[PDB]
Amino acid sequence: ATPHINAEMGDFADVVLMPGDPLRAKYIAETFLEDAREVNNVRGMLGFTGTYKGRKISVMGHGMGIPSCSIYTKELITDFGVKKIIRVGSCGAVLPHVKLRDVVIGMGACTDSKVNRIRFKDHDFAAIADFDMVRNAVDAAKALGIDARVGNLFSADLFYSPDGEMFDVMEKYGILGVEMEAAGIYGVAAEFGAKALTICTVSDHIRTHEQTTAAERQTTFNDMIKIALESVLLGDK
Amino acid sequence: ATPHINAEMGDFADVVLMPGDPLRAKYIAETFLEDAREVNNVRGMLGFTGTYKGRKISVMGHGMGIPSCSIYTKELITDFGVKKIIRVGSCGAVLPHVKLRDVVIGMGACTDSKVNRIRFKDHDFAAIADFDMVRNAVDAAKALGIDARVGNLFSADLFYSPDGEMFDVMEKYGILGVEMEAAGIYGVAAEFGAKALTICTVSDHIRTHEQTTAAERQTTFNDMIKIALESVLLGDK
Amino acid sequence: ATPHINAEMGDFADVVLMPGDPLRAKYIAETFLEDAREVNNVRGMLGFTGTYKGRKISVMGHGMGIPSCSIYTKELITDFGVKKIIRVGSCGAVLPHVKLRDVVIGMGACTDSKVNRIRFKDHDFAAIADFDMVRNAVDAAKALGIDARVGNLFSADLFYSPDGEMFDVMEKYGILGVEMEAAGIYGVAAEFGAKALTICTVSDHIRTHEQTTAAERQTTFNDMIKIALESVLLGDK
Amino acid sequence: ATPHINAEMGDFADVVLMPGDPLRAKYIAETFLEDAREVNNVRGMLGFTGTYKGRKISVMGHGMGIPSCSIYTKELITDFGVKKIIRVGSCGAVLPHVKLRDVVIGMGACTDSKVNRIRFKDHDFAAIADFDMVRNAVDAAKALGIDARVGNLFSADLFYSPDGEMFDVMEKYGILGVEMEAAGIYGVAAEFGAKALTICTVSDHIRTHEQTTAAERQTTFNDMIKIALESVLLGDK
Amino acid sequence: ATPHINAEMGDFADVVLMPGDPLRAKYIAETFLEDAREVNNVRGMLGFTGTYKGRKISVMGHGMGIPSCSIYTKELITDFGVKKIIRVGSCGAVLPHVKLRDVVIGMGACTDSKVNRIRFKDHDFAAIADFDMVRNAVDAAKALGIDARVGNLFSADLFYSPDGEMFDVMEKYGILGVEMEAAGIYGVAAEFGAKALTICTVSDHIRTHEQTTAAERQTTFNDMIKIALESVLLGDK
Amino acid sequence: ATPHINAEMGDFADVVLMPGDPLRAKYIAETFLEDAREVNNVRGMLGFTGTYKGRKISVMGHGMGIPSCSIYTKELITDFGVKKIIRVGSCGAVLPHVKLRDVVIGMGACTDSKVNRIRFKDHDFAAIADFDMVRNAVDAAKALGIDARVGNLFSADLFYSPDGEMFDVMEKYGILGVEMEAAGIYGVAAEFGAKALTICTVSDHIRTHEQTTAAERQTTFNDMIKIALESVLLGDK
Repeated sequence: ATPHINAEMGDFADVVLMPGDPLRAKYIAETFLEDAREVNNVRGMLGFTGTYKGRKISVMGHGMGIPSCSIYTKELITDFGVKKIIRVGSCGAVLPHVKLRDVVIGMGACTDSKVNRIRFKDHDFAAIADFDMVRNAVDAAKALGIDARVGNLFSADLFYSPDGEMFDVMEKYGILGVEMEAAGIYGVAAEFGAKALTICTVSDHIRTHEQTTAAERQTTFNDMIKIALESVLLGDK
Repeated sequence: ATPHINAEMGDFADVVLMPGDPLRAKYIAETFLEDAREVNNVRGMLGFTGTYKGRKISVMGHGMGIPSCSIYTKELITDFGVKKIIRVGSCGAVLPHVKLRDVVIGMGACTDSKVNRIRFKDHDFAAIADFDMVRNAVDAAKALGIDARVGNLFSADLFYSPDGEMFDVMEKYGILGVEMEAAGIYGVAAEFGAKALTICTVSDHIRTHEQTTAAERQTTFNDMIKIALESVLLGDK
Repeated sequence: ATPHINAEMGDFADVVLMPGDPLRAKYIAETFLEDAREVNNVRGMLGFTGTYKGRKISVMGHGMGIPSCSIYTKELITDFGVKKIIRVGSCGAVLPHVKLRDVVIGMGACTDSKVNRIRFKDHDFAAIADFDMVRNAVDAAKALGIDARVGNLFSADLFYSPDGEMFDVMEKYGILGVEMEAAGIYGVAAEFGAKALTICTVSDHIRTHEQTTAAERQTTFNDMIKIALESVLLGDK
Repeated sequence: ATPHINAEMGDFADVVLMPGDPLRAKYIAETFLEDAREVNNVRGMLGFTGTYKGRKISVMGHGMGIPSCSIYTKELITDFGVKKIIRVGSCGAVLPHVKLRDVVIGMGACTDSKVNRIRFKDHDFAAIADFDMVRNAVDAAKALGIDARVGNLFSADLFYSPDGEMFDVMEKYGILGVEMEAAGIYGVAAEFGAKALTICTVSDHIRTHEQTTAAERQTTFNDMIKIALESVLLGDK
Repeated sequence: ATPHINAEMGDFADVVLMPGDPLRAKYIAETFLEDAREVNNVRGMLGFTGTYKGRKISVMGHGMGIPSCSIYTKELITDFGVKKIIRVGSCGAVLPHVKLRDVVIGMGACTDSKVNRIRFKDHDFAAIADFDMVRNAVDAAKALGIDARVGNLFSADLFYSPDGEMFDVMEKYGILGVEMEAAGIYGVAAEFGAKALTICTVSDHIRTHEQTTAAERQTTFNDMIKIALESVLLGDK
Repeated sequence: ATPHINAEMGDFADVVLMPGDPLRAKYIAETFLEDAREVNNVRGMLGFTGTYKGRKISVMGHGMGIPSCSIYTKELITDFGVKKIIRVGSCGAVLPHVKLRDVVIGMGACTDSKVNRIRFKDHDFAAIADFDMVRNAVDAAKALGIDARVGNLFSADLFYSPDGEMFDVMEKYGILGVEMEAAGIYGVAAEFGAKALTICTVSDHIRTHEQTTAAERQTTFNDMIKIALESVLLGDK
């Protein structure tokens, strides 16, 4: 048991899906996992473990922002023997072509956070996902007939940024989705010799103001979940 | 209502106490507040509104990390018109003369975060609480006969920092407690013309490696909570 | 004796008022103190020691800029046993509500200097004043029936700044007054274990170009001196 | 003709392989291409255009360091209609497992340069490559019976770095190869809306001091070239 | 006039020698200048104007630190028509082969201040002096039988730096002397279109804490002054 | 020998002229040096050694950009014991009163590179040339009836910079010419205890938008070269 997780070695599978919203974890467990059981409730950060098509899988919320997900991802990796973290979160789009509910896969994640520079002697650490995991998710998407762009995400610390001119910079460099965790998790994985990946469903458009409801983000982003779950299986061959 | 808070204007009092742990908020509502109604539960971040000694106050979690509490505190202000925000959390101690269970008041807050440098053209912004609230707290604590050191906290991004040397740096410059939210909440209060205060309870000592027993653990938070509430009544007079 | 102060331990009281102008210090010694004697004249930085209402007290110029005042405060603290340092000077205003002639107490000091990032491993150090001293001054002014604002100041390295766009930032985050020492003194205070406080007099508005007349800056400068000395008395009791 | 390339639109294929050494571009052009004709000789930066199994392809040196390849890539992209750029250079290894002559594909590119922070308002831009291009190499390799790790590269501004300690940090975060261009080329790629990729052959080992000769780096890094030319074919289908 | 200099156009010559210590300016005026009249005494910053071998010349202290001397230099160029500024002070030594009493001329000036970064959009501004003035002082020293070292000075914001390792750095890259103003002054010169030079005399060795006896103090100080005044003469030709 | 230079100690003179263009090195050798022989050819970076008026002298390309020339100059020093290095290149003007075909000499070089911040614990290192070397050049120029400007250059990483307002900052702070190497070569000379100098001919005026026709563009390169060489002859004395 860790300072933030009240579970024991074995309570989690070697692969863990993580949305920022614990209630979405609860959802993924109830509708996509089999015989799922709650293995954590500390700080209301629900974590579940069940099976998907026979394979043992875990899904746990990681909270919002880099600092939050960094705490959970490390504890899992170092104290629960977790090898693969798959973040199934929500993001905002700045590109005109990116439509609502679109699924983006971030092989790389930019950030305005300072965590990685602290790790990397104030240099540019290119926070990237495990390649095999990216290809797994693209392959899984192809089989499910679900469109999915691969590229850069943006992991911001400020959901309410005082710098609106930054959104124009992101769009110019092709940032697919703006979130708050990707780069944080990728840095953690690199630091502790684990493997990670982020898959996001566009929940809101930054330019047009199109938005999904808080309830919709919680229980209606199915494409994201099954792409992720199916990619887990592909990565077992 | 926002994507992170499912409530409407009037649902929150003009003063909000915020732990990082939502379950702590729930505890407070039941223990200290009277006639509490749950005003939010999105993402499991429980928020309640009741009355303390006839005074309308709200308690609600803000999650772990600057990015996390920045969202909630910002929205509570702009979207729910909240005047004062009193964070009630736990902190680590680096100073030998800083004992366990001690109550620290952060008139200022240091941080390795980059959020304020973003706001402030990459200069040194002094994340500071509202003096009046600081004074309101000091006095309320004195009325309850509870020692309360006032000084600098440290809001870290990485609860698991790669830089062990930094704790020594913190101690050198007299940091009272180490946490993950203060510098951010204050940064938001500054940006949106609100008032914020952070009170903490030394839950563990980094040097001695002490930790809080569940019994004397929730007996101390009671004092911190009481101080936070009583301080409000003072600033009301 | 130090390379910058020709005096020996005992020559200075344990509290020292510091104006930027040595000539000002001479004025303070001769009109607010009794039996005041000169204790330093090196480089022209006049230092004096006398009594105020029976209380041993020193006053000495600290020169212009963070680098300057840092040299003096450091020496005062390590070589002359000083415990409290009260800087008193003028400042500019950017906030519309902050009026000329107003007295501002910097409980926190922002800055575009790099001295503290040098101290604090390139992270954010909230350069704060001693709480007790801040409160002492607040009460002292209240006695003399003078309203006083408590908040952030800005310590600028360049009196003639090329970055005019920076003042809008200062305003956006409630910087009460602009001067050139506060953050430097607080940083030194923290580094060597002493207590400091800066009280300023809004002598002009940086935008409206409005200034206070000669008779005015002198009148409220005297008020500032009375607040400074009276506050030292509260701290004693 | 551009300020660095004495050629006209059409002289370059829509895809260009680029080594740092022009002589290796000459080698490539002479041993892997048909009907290869020199299309650029300016500054001795040789460029060629021929065919590989029907596919029209050009090869050209980009020079050493980010600033150099930044020029050539930018010019080729914005004045010659190049869509894909495949760097095929050398690199040093910090990981014990990564041995001399190993082939590494850089899906990401770390850097200690400042060019990307300049592009990205001083934030962390994850300098990544085009996924399809990455997958094209990985798949081409498997069919050529050539092992190839996919991960991060490190684009250094100083081949002779005064901070040897940094190598340890690179190794900690799994940096596969150490070179001088990738992060830069990716920045040019993203900025001007083009697709790029870097493949390197470990020419020297940083810890064991194993190394290749100039002649070997110039004419014996073949796996690299084969994997590249094949990937281009894969991406056309 | 200005808030820092009580004078009008014509009071100062177009060339202004500047020590940091006002008393040193008073000494210079008395022992080197004919018919000297005090032109400024604000904040004790004694400034004088007289002649030297027929040449009209002013002398005036600049105070300690970049922020301080930045005010006086700025005002001298824009408000008093000054065209050349020669700072003459003392520096510490970090190189073993650099001796006490030795004269150092800074063609360049390093620093740990941010003033120049603020000016040059956070890039590296090479704080240099006027070549001719550098040459003048060199030639002037030759005619006086003094060998003068020409190179980089370092301008520290903290006379009492907590970064002891930085000296090893300065020594590594050939810093001749260590003072607190040169960089600042050159920046102003470049900002307001004037010419400036710093001449120092190694007063002590930062390594061994060896200080030049009070004897050769003014002995070499006089030398430094002769060199400067005579250089001005070489310039007029 | 080195991976970049196929030569042995003695092959190079103790002074090396360096153009960016290897084709220029070949040109210089063939037209100014006698008994010239090719000493390098790795990566096409041509190098030659011969005699100018009996004096043994080398010339060799250094490629484009700081990271490029940094490799060659360092190796010339440590591996081939080179005492002096004179970069000869072209530059763009931002100052109106600086005309085309002018000879500018950087006694200092600014830069938006991060190399020197790395070397210099993230502070400002004044990238300066060797004074006597600068003087030799100035004097040799006067002998050729050429007037030469001594001042700051700007070494840029991005020949195609995303920042247009930067040229106005260069003009505001007096930059004479804009090139891409000086600051780098000056950092290396500082690090390894050698002497360097950059002499530049204005080939482009960014303001008036003129360019050099081949007819003029070479007669100006001959003058710059004639200067550098004669400069060496003076350097010997």
